Amino acid sequence: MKLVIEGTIVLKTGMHIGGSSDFSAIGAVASPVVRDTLTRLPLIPGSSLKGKMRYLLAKELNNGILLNEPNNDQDEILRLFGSSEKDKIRRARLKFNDIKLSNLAELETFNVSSTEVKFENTINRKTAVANPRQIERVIAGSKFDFEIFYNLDDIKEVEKDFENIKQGFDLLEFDYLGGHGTRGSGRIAFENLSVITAVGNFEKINTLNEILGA
Amino acid sequence: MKLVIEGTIVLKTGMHIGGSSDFSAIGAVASPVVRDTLTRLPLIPGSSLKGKMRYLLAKELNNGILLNEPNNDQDEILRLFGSSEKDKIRRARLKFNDIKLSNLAELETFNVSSTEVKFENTINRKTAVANPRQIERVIAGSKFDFEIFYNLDDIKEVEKDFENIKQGFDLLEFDYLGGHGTRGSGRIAFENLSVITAVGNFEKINTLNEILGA
Amino acid sequence: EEVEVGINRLGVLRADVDNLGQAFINGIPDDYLSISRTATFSRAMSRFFKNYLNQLLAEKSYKINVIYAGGDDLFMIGAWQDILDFSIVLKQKFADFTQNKLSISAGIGMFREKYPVARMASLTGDLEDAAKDYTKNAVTLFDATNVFSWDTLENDIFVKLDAITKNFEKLDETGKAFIYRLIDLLRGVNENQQINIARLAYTLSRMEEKIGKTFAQELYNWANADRKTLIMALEIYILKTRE
Amino acid sequence: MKKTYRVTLTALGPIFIGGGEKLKKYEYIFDKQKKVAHMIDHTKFTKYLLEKNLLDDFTSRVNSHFDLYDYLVNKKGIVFMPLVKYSVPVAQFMNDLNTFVKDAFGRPYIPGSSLKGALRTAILNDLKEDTKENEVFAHLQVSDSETIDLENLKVYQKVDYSKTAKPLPLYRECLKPNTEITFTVSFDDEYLTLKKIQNALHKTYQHYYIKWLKGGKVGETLIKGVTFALDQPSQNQGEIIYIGGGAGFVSKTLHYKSKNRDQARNDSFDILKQLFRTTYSKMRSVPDNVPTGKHYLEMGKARIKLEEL
Amino acid sequence: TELKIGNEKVNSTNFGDFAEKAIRGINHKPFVNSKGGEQKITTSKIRGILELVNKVYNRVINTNDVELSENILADIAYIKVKIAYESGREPVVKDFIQRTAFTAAITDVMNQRTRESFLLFARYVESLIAYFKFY
Amino acid sequence: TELKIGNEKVNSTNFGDFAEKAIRGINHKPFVNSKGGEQKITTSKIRGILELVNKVYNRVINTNDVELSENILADIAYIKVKIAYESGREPVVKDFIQRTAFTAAITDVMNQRTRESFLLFARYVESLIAYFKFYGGKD
RNA sequence: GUUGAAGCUUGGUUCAAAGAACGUAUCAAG
RNA sequence: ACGAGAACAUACGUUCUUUGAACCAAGCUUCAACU
Repeated sequence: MKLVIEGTIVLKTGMHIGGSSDFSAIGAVASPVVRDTLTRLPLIPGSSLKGKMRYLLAKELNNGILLNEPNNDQDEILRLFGSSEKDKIRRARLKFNDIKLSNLAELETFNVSSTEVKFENTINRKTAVANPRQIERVIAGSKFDFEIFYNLDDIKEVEKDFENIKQGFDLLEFDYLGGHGTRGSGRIAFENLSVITAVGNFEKINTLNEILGA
Repeated sequence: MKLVIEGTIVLKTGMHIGGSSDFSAIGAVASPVVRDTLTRLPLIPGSSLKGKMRYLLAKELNNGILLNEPNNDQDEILRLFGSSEKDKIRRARLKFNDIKLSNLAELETFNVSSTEVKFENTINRKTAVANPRQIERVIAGSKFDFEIFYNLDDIKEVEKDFENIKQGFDLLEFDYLGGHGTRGSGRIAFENLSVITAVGNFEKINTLNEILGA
Repeated sequence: EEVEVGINRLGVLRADVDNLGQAFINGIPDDYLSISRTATFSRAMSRFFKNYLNQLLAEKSYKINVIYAGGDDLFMIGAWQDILDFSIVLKQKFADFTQNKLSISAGIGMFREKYPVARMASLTGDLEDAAKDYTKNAVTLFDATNVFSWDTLENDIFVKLDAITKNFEKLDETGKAFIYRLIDLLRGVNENQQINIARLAYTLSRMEEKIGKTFAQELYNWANADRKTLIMALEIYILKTRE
Repeated sequence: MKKTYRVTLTALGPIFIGGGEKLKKYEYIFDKQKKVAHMIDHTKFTKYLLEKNLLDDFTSRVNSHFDLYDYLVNKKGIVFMPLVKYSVPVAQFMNDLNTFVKDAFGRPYIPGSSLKGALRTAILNDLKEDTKENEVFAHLQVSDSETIDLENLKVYQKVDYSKTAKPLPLYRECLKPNTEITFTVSFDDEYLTLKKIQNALHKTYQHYYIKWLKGGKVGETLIKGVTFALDQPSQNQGEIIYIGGGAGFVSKTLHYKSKNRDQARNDSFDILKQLFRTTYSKMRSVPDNVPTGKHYLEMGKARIKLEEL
Repeated sequence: TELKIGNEKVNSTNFGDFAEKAIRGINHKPFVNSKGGEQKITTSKIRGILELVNKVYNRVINTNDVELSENILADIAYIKVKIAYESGREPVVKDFIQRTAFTAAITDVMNQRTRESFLLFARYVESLIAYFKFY
Repeated sequence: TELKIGNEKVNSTNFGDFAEKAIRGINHKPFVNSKGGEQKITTSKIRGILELVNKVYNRVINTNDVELSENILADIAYIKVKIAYESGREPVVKDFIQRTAFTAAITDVMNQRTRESFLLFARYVESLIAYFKFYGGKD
């Protein structure tokens, strides 16, 4: 069948991400947040989520280090995320989506915006000559509803595939997501993770759901 | 006797599709979306949609795997999309059409252009060094009004053909449509599907229009 | 199917000898004439063609089938990788047979393997007829837009194919998307010029750490100087590096 | 191996982190002389103003600049104060306040980049070739703070003690001392440890004491603020930190390494000399006092609590 | 796209050129001091003017509505009272506010009550910063 | 398609060689700073100018009409004032603009107000990027 | 003794190098 | 009573696969015109 992974991503701080494609004032924030181009909601691209959980999984699935190539790494990690090696192209079983913001309803109950501006500078360590810049980032407490499709084609490896997509989510829990993460931005968390068959009903849907919501 | 499958496709993420791969500016966006050269509307070909419909149905009308040539796969797919064997040749009962953007004015009420450029990069594992790519994709929420010709010849298999094309559509609902899909683009959902005769009213269009408009 | 190296394409060849009609309008003059001498020329040319070409295609084991033979009729069909480099040694053998007096107009085209041979022969006879009037010594390569003289072919392309083959096979991460992009910007400079030469300079700069600090300079100066003889050079490199 | 730490800052002296918002006399501040400062709304205040015809105090700022703080409000007949977001107390000995960095909910926090830049000051303390391409600080995965309550905010004014404690007219709202705010830092042990950051913090405070506060105390200095304690030798290994609240020129630039009367000479003349001024040994200090004598707390100073997990 | 400020129109084509000729007028008859002498506006005052605009601009830019928020018009009035305070403080910012029709533009932004009018005002003000820093 | 900028008229036949000559005049006669030494314009600011042009060049491509809309000319005037502002802060980029005339070129774009003129300007600016990276410029 | 005294500003870096992707097989050849 | 009459260059086919807009940057430096 096909498995649809559904949860939500709350933000604990920050999440500056991306870069537009739009003019900036003298003024004000250059490098703003990457937004929806239609409804002007912030989004984390599924590419950015894919890149960080792929990097964190491929890092952890070796020992905690990696210096290889994206098409030259583990069989499970290519089984999830795909490859383009000239002999074996493993078709990517996972399929992300762009994740636009969800709780604009309750963030307007506080009469706060969707995003803040971060005044943050550089001090020259020789001369103490400052240099300011403004960074736009998303208000902490924002909830993003994300949806991941998983191609149910095998039976022997799905429990293996859902033990390390859960472990990938748990590794990215303890890390940032996009932008100035080592300076304290982009810390996320995951909750209400649920797996649901798209059409029909896979029989081993229960053991996937408790390996997911653990 | 010769029908028109009229509906629409909405875009919920992304969708970069098509594209002359010659050379951009230094400049600017690499791999643009192909547009109609006359009206400057970005469009999906019939070829992209037909290939994606035929790929997914041949995963489901197997069931599961597909390690096959496009010709020697099935009977209910060759009946629809055509084959080109030497003697077991079947004329394609479908005819795909080029599908140009229709709700440009509704985007103009939101005062945005019909496409955006998405800044993406790539982090080398050796050096933590970026590699920025600018990819032009259409915006989400653009509607692609479409019409697919179904040239009816046999009556005993119309119902089977339309119900498997319905499951082809709702199977494509859970997958991307062209381009950087696994990086979170191209997710589509089909609406207001209907079938309408060429001249007059044929017969049993209500059973087809209820199995299609499910 | 024996040539599992390059593009699976079949080449044919059409040719004739330059200035042959004037050679028989006034064969030998009065003052240095015996009767018997001018016949030896024509029998040497004819026996050269039949016996020498049969022996030449025998000694280097060419995948070439032969139809005609003569100074007005020559039609051979074969693998393109075997009749393209047979044309240069054909030029050399007829050059030093004539002692550099009578030369060759030739026409070579590239065809699908399943193709009507009458259509091939007509199209390549017309291809040579494009190279025939250009008479002068010349060969055209697969189209009327690519007509080169023999020295231009040999010298210019077969060192600007030898340099490309020598350099790009040393590199594991340039061949051949860079060559395709370089071809795409090179074949389109014919209509708009400073745009493509500037993008060419920029992209030769940005590969100068991979293709070579020397090699990008020859690519730039060759694209400035003789770029029709490099677009064909990269084209036949692409064709012989297929699969 | 990505060792994670619950770094807590106990406020050993008031701390400003700023955020880039300045407030003048009329700007929002209800500094009633009950030792209190109330900052008010931006939208609701102005909305109430033009709903009661804002042109009155638009032009009565023109009538009453400079001094108009609450005398406008308390004698225009509307003394109403739900407009305050929150109130802080004040330390004098009236105006020009700049506020603390807040979240969107108006609840302050120490941003992670501030602590990271403070640590970067207190790590690469060697000769300044450690720079933008330093590979050590690609691994310090510091986080933004726990969002501290509004109750620890109280506004302190800028005062400098060069020869006497001279009160500057700048005010800034700061964390009251002995407020503890936690963080979450992580780093790879292949590049830096607990011991490296521990000893580097200790000897930065050692240099900042023994070359500027020792020389600033053997120059003309009393115990007059009785309380401005020297306080290294009990916590000299206790590795005190200075984060950026007007803590001084020396707390930012690194060049008190190696020696004193070359580097103090070149900065305390020349780097001041490109600004405006001409003065000798030494560079001159930045305290902040509080009340019944004063206490003279050194500004922008905290102590690290490196605890694991 | 109009900004009929006090006497004429500057649209979204020559806002930079209007700032250019306004500043060009300033630095050819610079303000004679009230104590006698010449001075220029310093960079910090004019930068504070720009930041004072751009605090509002950051809130305005990401809301697609052509109607400005009722909260935003209040902040435009706060721009007016802030430049009133600084303008009443010093004479150099007083005639810098006078000459470039700053108050006239900000009143016309109250009058139009459209996002694009504010955006073109911010365009104008950052062009004032641009051509002031160019000289 | 003419754009007489400061000394010559640059059609779509003689601009890339003009940009080549202008940069070749720069990196053999460089800017002497007001401090004592030699200053070359950094890659980051000239690229910043480049995508400053490009973020409206991406909108001019998908148009069919020659007279550009008021949105496009608004972004062009904004590019001109940003060129002035970044030019004002550091003098190195200031006489980079004054030496290879963007400002005369961009105001000729503001005069002709046609699609093909802005395309010619865009090809001129990117060719300045190209021959800046090529001759002298570190890669 | 009293009173805001204001000045310095993303400097400063780095960049699609991506890698595969033009290509089959149907009438001819035998 | 046209080297002519017929006779669709047609059928098959995903511009697609792999790629974090990243990295380094304490809203901060100075004390002062001011009996």
